[PDB]
Amino acid sequence: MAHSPPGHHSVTGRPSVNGLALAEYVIYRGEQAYPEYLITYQIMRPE
Amino acid sequence: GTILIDLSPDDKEFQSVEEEMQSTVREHRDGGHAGGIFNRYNILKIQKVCNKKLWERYTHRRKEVSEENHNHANERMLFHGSPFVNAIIHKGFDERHAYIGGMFGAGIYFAENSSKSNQYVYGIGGGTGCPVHKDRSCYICHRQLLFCRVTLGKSFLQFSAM
Ligand SMILES: COc1cccc2c(=O)[nH]c(-c3ccc(C(F)(F)F)cc3)nc12
Ligand SMILES: [Zn+2]
Repeated sequence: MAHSPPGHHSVTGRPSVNGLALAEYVIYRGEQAYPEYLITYQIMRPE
Repeated sequence: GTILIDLSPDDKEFQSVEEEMQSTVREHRDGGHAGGIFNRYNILKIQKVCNKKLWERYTHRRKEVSEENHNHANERMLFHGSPFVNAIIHKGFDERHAYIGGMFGAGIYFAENSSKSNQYVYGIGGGTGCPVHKDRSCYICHRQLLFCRVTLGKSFLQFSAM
């Protein structure tokens, strides 16, 4: 696993072309996330 | 030490999580190749994940990051899709759960769009889809996503051509 940028704790990846695409985020230490909810689902076929 | 507690669909907490899931579906540039073709989900269950040891590990690191970033944890709720979700809820996140080849570097990736995380449920690029049908757009088989508390601290802003 890589190290975060110097002086930083994460990276924010922000799409700049698709204006409807939201951000993605990267952490480099597992201790910076907690798996709070577990969601069970199906995707639905469009009508 | 992990226990899972079912939330009732009549609970405001359940409803909030479902609405964050449903409201952040978008169209993807692969036409559905990795994650499938859909506009919405059928939510079957939402469980709270409770592990004292993992929680303490998390809050200790949050406090270090907060202090380093001048008393600002910059904590978010974000989606995570992965073939290792069963391992993650029991053992916590670590380097085995990183996306080594990710375009923002080798680390653990989280999304604001639920549908982006849905692309990784069956592996990178959706792998070969569900185990039973080998279908990345399977409408039968049950999927799982995590909705996670994530400490960002000082976050480096990277614009990406996507
Ligand atoms: C660009 O990668 C991602 C962006 C936004 C969200 C996610 C996400 O929820 N999960 C993953 C992901 C990638 C690889 C692996 C694996 F290599 F460990 F299998 C797991 C999750 N990658 C993601
Ligand atoms: Zn299937």
